[PDB]
Amino acid sequence: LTQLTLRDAMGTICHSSLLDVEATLVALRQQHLDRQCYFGVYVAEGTEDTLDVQMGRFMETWADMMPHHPHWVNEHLTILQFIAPSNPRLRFELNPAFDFFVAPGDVDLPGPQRPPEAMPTVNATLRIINGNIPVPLCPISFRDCRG
Amino acid sequence: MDPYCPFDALDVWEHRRFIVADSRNFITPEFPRDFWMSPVFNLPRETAAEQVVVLQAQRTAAAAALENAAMQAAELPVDIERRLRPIERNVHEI
Repeated sequence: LTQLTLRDAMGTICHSSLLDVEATLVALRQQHLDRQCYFGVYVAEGTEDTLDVQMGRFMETWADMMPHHPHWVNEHLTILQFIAPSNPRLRFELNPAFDFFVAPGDVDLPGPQRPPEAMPTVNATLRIINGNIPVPLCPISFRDCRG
Repeated sequence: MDPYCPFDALDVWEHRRFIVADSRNFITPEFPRDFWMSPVFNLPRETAAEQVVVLQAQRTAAAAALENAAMQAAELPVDIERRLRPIERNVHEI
């Protein structure tokens, strides 16, 4: 018999076609993107204010509640609910490295504070991450393991 | 606040093949309207006039330092003619 222990994938995925944004998303342009809005993505620059009634004008426009908070903040079950969805985590979940939120106006991030309603473009930014890798099938032997 | 519309509703069913006279419907979201929240644009308190005041104060502060540096450097030509003339006279004494 023969070994294959520990030596090579480095002629190999320093690779180019993964940062990938022209033609793939291209080939699926033109719909209407499924139920999803901000949760929050826009940005801004100060607030011409000072820290406490910070309290007062930042939660009371977080004033009146939507009707199902829907597709990103799950947290507690076991495993093969990765595997039959009651529940969302997969059409904002298929591979991370290109993974491509809804996206209002690239928002001219950052400015002031007060609200309109949501237009995006198309996509790029690199979750260089792969190791709690996306996800929902997991237990606690194999990385308190890497320790 | 309801827009005026003479007609209520009409009906001749939607066979996917028989689409004719291609018009476009008003595309609407599926979420209740209350959270399509209100229009707010808030000003920066620092006004077009206020930035003028601040930057003019900075310009006038910088002008004083420029004049200080000029008056510090304006005395060098006096130094040259105050220091070298006695040396030239001493050389002339020989």
